[PDB]
Amino acid sequence: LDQVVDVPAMLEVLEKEAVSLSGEAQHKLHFEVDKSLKVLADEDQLRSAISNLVYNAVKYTPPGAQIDVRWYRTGKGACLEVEDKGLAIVKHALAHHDTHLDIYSKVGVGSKFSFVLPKRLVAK
Repeated sequence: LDQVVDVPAMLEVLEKEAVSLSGEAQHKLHFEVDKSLKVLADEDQLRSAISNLVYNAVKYTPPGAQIDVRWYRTGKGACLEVEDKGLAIVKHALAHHDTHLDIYSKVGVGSKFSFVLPKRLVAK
């Protein structure tokens, strides 16, 4: 509450951090970001939640693996997804924004880390 977090700007910085972290592993990082979507949130907690999801996917996918990061509007609020083909800080950061970390796996196909922030936190 009480502060608008520019997630698009956050995600642009996080992209460079993720390519830097990947280094010569040359992960194919892909960011689909609604640049108009900002949220009312605690910047420190939200940066930590999103950053740790992206770093984790870089560390647990083989070199050259494809990683999709998405930031978009649902009907129910703002959705962050990290999908491929140190979660305590994520869980608690999200809990302070009244949301849960969701994890979906299709075994043998890939996994998706995602969360939806409540719609009262969408900024206009």
